[PDB]
Amino acid sequence: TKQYKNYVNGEWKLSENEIKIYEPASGAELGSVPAMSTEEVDYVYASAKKAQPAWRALSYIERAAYLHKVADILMRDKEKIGAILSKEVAKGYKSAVSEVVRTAEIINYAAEEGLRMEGEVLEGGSFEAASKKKIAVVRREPVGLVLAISPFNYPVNLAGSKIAPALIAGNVIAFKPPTQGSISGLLLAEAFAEAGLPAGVFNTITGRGSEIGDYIVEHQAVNFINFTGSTGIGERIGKMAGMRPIMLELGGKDSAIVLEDADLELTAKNIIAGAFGYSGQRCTAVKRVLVMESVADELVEKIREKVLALTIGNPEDDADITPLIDTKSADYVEGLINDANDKGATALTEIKREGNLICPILFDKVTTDMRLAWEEPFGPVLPIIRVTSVEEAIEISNKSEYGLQASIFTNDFPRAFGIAEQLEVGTVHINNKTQRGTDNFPFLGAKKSGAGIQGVKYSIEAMTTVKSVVFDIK
Amino acid sequence: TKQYKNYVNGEWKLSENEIKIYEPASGAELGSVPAMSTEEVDYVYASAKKAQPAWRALSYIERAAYLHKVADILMRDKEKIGAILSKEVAKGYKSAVSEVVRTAEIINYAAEEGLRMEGEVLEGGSFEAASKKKIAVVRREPVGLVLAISPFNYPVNLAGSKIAPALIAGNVIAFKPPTQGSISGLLLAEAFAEAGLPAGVFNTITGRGSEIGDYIVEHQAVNFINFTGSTGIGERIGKMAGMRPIMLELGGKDSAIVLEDADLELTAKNIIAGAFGYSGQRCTAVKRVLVMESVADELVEKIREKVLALTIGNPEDDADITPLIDTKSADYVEGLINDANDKGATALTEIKREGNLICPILFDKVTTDMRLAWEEPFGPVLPIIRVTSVEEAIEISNKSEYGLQASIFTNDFPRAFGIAEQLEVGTVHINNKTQRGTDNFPFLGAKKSGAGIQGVKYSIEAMTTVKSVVFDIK
Amino acid sequence: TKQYKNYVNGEWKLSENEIKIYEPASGAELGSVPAMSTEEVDYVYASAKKAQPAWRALSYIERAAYLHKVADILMRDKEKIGAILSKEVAKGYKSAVSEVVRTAEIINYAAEEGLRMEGEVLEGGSFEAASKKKIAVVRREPVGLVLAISPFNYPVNLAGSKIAPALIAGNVIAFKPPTQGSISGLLLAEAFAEAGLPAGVFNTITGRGSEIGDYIVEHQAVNFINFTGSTGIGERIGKMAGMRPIMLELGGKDSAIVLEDADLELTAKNIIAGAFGYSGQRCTAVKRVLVMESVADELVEKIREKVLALTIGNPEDDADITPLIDTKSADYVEGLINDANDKGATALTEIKREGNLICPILFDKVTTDMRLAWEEPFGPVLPIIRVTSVEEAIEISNKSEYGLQASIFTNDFPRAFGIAEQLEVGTVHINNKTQRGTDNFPFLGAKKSGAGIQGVKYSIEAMTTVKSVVFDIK
Amino acid sequence: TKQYKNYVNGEWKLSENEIKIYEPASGAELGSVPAMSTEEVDYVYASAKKAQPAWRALSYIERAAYLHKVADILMRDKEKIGAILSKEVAKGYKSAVSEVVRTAEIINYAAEEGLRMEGEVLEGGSFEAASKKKIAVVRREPVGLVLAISPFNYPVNLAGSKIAPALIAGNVIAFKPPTQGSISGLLLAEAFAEAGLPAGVFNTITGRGSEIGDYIVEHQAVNFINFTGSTGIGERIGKMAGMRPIMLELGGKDSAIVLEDADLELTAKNIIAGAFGYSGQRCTAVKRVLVMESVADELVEKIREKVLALTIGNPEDDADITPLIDTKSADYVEGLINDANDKGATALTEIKREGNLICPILFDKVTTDMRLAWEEPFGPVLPIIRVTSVEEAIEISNKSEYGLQASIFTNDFPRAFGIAEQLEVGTVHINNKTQRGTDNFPFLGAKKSGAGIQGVKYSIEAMTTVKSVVFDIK
Ligand SMILES: NC(=O)c1ccc[n+]([C@@H]2O[C@H](COP(=O)([O-])OP(=O)(O)OC[C@H]3O[C@@H](n4cnc5c(N)ncnc54)[C@H](OP(=O)(O)O)[C@@H]3O)[C@@H](O)[C@H]2O)c1
Ligand SMILES: NC(=O)c1ccc[n+]([C@@H]2O[C@H](COP(=O)([O-])OP(=O)(O)OC[C@H]3O[C@@H](n4cnc5c(N)ncnc54)[C@H](OP(=O)(O)O)[C@@H]3O)[C@@H](O)[C@H]2O)c1
Ligand SMILES: NC(=O)c1ccc[n+]([C@@H]2O[C@H](COP(=O)([O-])OP(=O)(O)OC[C@H]3O[C@@H](n4cnc5c(N)ncnc54)[C@H](OP(=O)(O)O)[C@@H]3O)[C@@H](O)[C@H]2O)c1
Repeated sequence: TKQYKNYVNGEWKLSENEIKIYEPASGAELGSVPAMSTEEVDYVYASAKKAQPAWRALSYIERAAYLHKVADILMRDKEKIGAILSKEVAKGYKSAVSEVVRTAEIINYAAEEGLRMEGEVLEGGSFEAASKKKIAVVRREPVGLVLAISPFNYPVNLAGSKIAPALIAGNVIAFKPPTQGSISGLLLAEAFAEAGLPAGVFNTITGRGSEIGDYIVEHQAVNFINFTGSTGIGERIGKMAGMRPIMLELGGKDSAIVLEDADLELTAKNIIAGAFGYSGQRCTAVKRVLVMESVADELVEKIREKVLALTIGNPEDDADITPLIDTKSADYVEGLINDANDKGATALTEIKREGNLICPILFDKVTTDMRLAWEEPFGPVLPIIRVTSVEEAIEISNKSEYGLQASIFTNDFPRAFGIAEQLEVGTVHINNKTQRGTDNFPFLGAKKSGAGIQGVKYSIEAMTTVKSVVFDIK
Repeated sequence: TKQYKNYVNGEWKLSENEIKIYEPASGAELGSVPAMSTEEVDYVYASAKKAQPAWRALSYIERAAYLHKVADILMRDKEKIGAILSKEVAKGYKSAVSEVVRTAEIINYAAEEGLRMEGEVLEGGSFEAASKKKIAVVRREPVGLVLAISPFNYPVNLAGSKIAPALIAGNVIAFKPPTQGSISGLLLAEAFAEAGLPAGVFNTITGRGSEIGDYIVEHQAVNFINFTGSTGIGERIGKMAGMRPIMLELGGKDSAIVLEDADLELTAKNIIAGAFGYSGQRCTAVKRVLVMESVADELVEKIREKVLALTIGNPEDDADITPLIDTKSADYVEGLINDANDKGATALTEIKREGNLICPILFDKVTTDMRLAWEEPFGPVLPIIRVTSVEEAIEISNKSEYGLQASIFTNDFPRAFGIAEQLEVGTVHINNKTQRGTDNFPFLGAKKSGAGIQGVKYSIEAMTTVKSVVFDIK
Repeated sequence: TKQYKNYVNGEWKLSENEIKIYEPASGAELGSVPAMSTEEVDYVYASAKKAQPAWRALSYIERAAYLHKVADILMRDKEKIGAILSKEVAKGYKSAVSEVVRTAEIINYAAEEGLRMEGEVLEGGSFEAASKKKIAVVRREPVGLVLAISPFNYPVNLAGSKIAPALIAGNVIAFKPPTQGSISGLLLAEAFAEAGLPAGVFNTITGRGSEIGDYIVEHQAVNFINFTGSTGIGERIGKMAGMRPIMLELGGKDSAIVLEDADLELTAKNIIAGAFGYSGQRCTAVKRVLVMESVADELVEKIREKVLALTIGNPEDDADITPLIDTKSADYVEGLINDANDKGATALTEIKREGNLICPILFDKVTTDMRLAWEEPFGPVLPIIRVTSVEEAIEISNKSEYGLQASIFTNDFPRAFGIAEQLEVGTVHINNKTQRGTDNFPFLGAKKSGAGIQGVKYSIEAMTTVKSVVFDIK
Repeated sequence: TKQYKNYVNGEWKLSENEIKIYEPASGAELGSVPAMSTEEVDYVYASAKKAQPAWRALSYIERAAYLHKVADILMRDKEKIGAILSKEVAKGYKSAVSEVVRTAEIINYAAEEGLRMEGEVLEGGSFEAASKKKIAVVRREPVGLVLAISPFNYPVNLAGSKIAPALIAGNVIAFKPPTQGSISGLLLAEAFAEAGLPAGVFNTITGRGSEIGDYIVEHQAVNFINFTGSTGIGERIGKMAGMRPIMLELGGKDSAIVLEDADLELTAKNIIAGAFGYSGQRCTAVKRVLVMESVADELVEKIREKVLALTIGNPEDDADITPLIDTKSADYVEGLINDANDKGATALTEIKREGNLICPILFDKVTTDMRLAWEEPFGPVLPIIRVTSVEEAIEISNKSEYGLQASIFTNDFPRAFGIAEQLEVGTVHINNKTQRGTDNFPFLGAKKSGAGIQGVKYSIEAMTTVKSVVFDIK
């Protein structure tokens, strides 16, 4: 079998055991990845803590140059990495190549953002005359060893979104990709290896999170945990973190509030784009439409027609709708579809599943009584919930324990801004679908959608600390 | 008995049960405080979540005006509050009045700092040309309901340091003082009552943390936990917080590194000041001296003479050394004193204890083998540890699991700055004893000394979130 | 005669000559103000440069406390100062009292903003690895002696808007009010006297700007010139300043662009409010309406009716329209009214003048061929210019050499934001009349409307410099 | 003759007249540069104003990409450009190549700094409750057409230091190099031509500043003037600028204050380095030593020995001391040398001049009575002025009308910081010679040394304005 290895302390290492990866669309074996032992995890961490001081001792610009090299390498090999990524997570080929490209972009942005974090000089005289000669020189510092964990839908992108901001500031990294997507995670590891960062600065970990995950997170050598994945695991990590700092990017159930003065055609296209992207396997995605009854029939018919225009098929054919990541996922979605249907929702699209490929389905007349109204499906299923007032829309929206983003389709901005203030979310997009879009922008979620604020600059600030040196001037 | 009441939803409330408070120096009953039931805790929280929206709806300036009123009231009644505080925690009278004064100051500072937190407008064109018409309007928002918990040595000051920054930003408060110091905490509550903040915006909780503490922290109505106290409880809270945000100010074992070119007299006075303040019952306090052998004998003799000049007695007499907060504390300190002595340390001061009053004691020749070298005593005991190199001083320093602050006494600044970079602490004071000093300055601890960065501006930033609204310009 | 005196170096001083002030509405003598000699100007300046070092030596908080005292005094005596201000510049009584109140507010805000200006610590390693041990500690510093000059329509408010930001930062002040409004300027001086600022820190100058103005500005002892007044004098000062820093707030001819989807009633009320405030004697005031022909007739009739509802009379009666500041002004306005009329504009309101009181007049069908379309009148005359496209509105708008503010009345925000980007002005108000409104907001003008950016924070930044101290860490 | 051309609106243009350039060391003709007519100046400006809108319409990243191309090209041709620059201004070859390299660096830094300038969102509720629904979205904007003028000692570097920061923000450029150094200025122009920026965005102007200088500055099409050169011309421009914004980098007479606890050897080397660099033809250069009498003899002898180790000769031989830019300059320096000598100063080095090459000379016993103590020579002549107290050193220092930078050599930092506060300069270097060093650091001068604050970030902020859009949220 094609056995991939972990990058540990400047070397590539296999383990006594391996995990075989298959393509979610065909079942074909892709290769295997190591199933690390806790002793091997200990060595990755011991390696990193050892290398940190010297990494931190480099100049900011030297660290940015290393990262620029990594990004340059990713661009060079984007078709290579993209071909395997496409196969490993059953995501269209072109979009797979786009993930790699977006990764290089965030690595290059974090590299230039990080060498520009400034410190402050504060005056004691601002607080008390007696301390007017006392000044504080405050400068940032790395937290130490950061553990980064990416999800299956963006194993590379959502790894680089953590690695670059961490490294530029002087921290060292321990990266653990998702098992289904670990081969791609190791292909990214190759770029860091070629760029030539000092041994121990960047390392990878592989094994089933359901088996060594608690171990790698509870390990006291870990100073910070940056995670992207399910709410349930985030809750776990939040506790396993203790008083240690963390950044969680969890579930989302983004709602699209459509008022009566919205451009329905523009609204229909955005909802379709955000709802069915990557078969609905996106955290920031319109997962429920709360529309005003008076415009609902018209919006729904447009959405209905558009759903029928989506392509369905294999990743290599760049189909809009591809097979879900695994059988358990497709089964879970089916149960949501069933609960809705059996409960009276109106399926405006055919319910059909072949293997783990579920055709896109539009559900009208969904009520707050159906599971599909609240639970994140992570499949191509979109519920339409008709409301009779903006206040109800807000009520139903905020009712969710999720609060990533939201879209408001209307032409009344001052009103749209008033609504946005009440929406318990991180970002509100006016007349656009939701998105992490433009990584210089803050990215955070409310309630059980996460902890911490991301976006390049915020990530950097979050994974650094401060060192205040106070003295008196004579 | 003089029964104090909790301030809940605009009203003062007693509970079926009470807890009687005594003066640590005389044993005299001071009065009693309610022992709230979990049902009463639920009502405090339900009251606050209900009042939050309307409080958040006020203008920043309106909220600052309320807070300026509270501070003004504290200044007016500073002798009143200070007389009881002095008695409740056996701290000198004048210093007790100073705590109240310092509280008013931080309340007034946080009030003016909070109405000056600005948002940002970001450009999509910074990241990608295609999103050049996309801009992000980012504005801050409260986290919701904040639970504040102060320690016994600063029940008022270290409560106000949490309440003001929280309220100015729109958050609502649930304040729980320490049982020994709860009467004073309710005297501060009186100021918020007189200032007239809306019912539910500010409330207090009382009962033994060892009994209802886990309950008030685990309560899902709580959105943020700001705590000041022991490491053990902080660890607890860190876990009980889940993925919820928290700010912990825990233990410290501040070291004073004395190089060979230090002004020994100036060094001796600072160490004495920071080491014996409030009988060593201060978190930011020189708790261990790591001095260069060649200057050790001279520094120790000065410190020895100065220790003998300290006054010992009752809080009402403004004595330097007053009785420790309680019997268990005095006993714990005595064991530290004993371990050191039996192990060979050189007591340069008489070991004497009367009741819970422990005379100040200087220990020379302390080794890393004695408990006193590592454990936070919270008593008037100072260990002197002689080193033979700056590298050893740093080694022994960083060896502690504590990392609040540190002092470096030397006349070589560039070198002092190089050392400060290696010291695993929050703040490094050059030629001054450690201190939270000047609240506009950041205040944080490394390792097990805490989580989060305080100081007025940082507190505010920490207890707020962000709301990003993205739209496109045509 | 009631002879007012200048506050010079802690003392009040008369001059050999005086200038008698009369009430613009009745002609009644108000008192007299000194007509300083250049030698007296030299002493004010010598006094200030002498006092600066010690003022700069105070703590920020000490300087903010002085300013808070001044504001508190202004609030106490607001009816007193307002009664004379109302009489000196023929402005309604209540609005006069409001000027004083607004002054206290900006003095208090600048006081709290100034003790919060922070410095920076920069890394050489951001630019070059070789300089990675080199850090820069950058801290702000006063420019020195600032000369402040207020206009007749806001002699107190627009003096305090310069004095407070200057003083908080450590600068010393030389204040020169307008001759017509100098008595009120000296009443403000009284507040600084009572607050007890050190001798020389704050002083006043009086005499006709047309006679000693060039002298006080060209004086080399002056380090910065902050001026509010006419464009012609601003141009002058710009040149007399040399390479010295200045801040000019000059003329304005604010346009109100009314698109076809505007709420005409809300638009009509805002235009009326901003156009006729203080008889049109305001810099930030809608001075020309560029409306879409299709909605023009309707908007004009509303505006016509509202103009007729305005009150006309004496300041003491709080009339909307009061007598203009002087005869030359009323004559100038009349000529504008005449040029328009003789040229064919449609006067929808009666042309009437009594003394120097000019009734409000609305002119429809104004063309770019009439003086009234371009020249700032500073009288109750409003021209309506009908356009046929948004592009023409922008063309005609930007055609003016003035660029203070602008209002856009429309319900299309993305479009409104696109237009705002093309308008050559400082601030663009959407669905509101123009205004300096909320002093924490930036206030600046484009083209010949000024130099520099104001608003509290910006004023402070503008009247301070930086001191960079660079050293290497070993 | 080799006739260079100006880059105007995407094309290279000669003029009817030309100016022949010769090498200051050999007299050899280097080529010729156009002597533009005012009509040609008008076309350069008309071209730029025409191209600005579309340049401003590009995305920030697109503009940074153009600039990165220019820098990359400069690096590629650094030996080429450096060979001619070395010959045109008689500066060593390797240092000439270093100027080009440093230019690319500042162009690349400004490019990444500029796409990271953020805007702000301000709340009306911070100032008044009534405006709590009113928010201000403040975004930066270019000033328009910027006129950049570099000096002869850094025609390329100090051109790029103005061009890049200007362009990245959306401004267009009109660049005018010094006549002696115009050929090199046009070689830089070639890089902007090859990078392919749109026609009109970047253009050059050539002709004698003494003949067309006033014209190009007074031209109303110019929105901002960024100049580096003599104080006399800066004064001129300051006036010709009117109320228009400008940035002036003028003369300097940097002093090196040497206290009694300084490391004399380290001090001697720095003074030599900063004083004799480029034959003393540097603005930021130790131009006068104010040393404590007790350490003066020792410091002077060290400096004396080192001066004798400096190399003297031709630029191509990379000599330390090369021929001065021109005859008038050498004559001027000679007069300073003469005034000092005839007045009693002690020349510790031989006074010798061949052609325009003046050997380095050290003058001890200089007094405040000699011209050399105050006037900027721009030649290899260093005066030593012995003082008897730190207070006198400060007095004599601040006595100069110059205030660029200063060095303080001492081991007492708190004291050094106190002195730095009193020194009327832009930057104070502790134990290092003065320097513009590390372009991310602020660079400004006090008194007659300039106007405005430079350093990448500050340059960008200085050549941009703000556009505030205010609306209310419903
Ligand atoms: N908000 C955002 O920014 C964001 C972005 C994209 C996706 N997501 C969310 O992610 C979910 C889909 O991703 P997923 O199914 O890959 O998530 P998941 O099941 O929570 O797992 C994601 C990652 O966590 C690991 N993991 C599992 N148990 C762990 C343990 N206790 N300790 C440490 N790590 C552990 C996995 O390793 P294994 O693969 O071996 O189990 C993997 O690296 C959705 O909820 C979606 O909304 C969030
Ligand atoms: N780092 C800093 O900024 C800072 C400042 C000052 C002091 N300190 C630290 O605080 C300690 C001394 O103060 P302390 O003895 O008051 O600390 P503590 O015994 O840890 O208790 C602190 C506070 O926690 C409450 N509490 C106890 N257990 C609880 C639990 N189960 N869950 C939630 N709340 C509970 C207490 O109420 P009850 O009294 O009813 O238990 C009290 O208000 C030292 O370790 C010291 O250095 C830290
Ligand atoms: N942009 C803004 O924020 C702002 C605000 C309000 C008004 N304005 C503008 O100001 C004008 C109306 O105000 P105004 O009549 O007070 O203006 P002005 O006649 O130009 O005078 C302004 C001030 O300058 C003084 N002065 C006259 N000549 C001077 C000189 N050569 N040197 C130094 N000072 C001199 C005056 O004292 P004397 O009384 O002795 O002449 C007065 O204090 C209008 O054009 C208006 O739009 C601008």
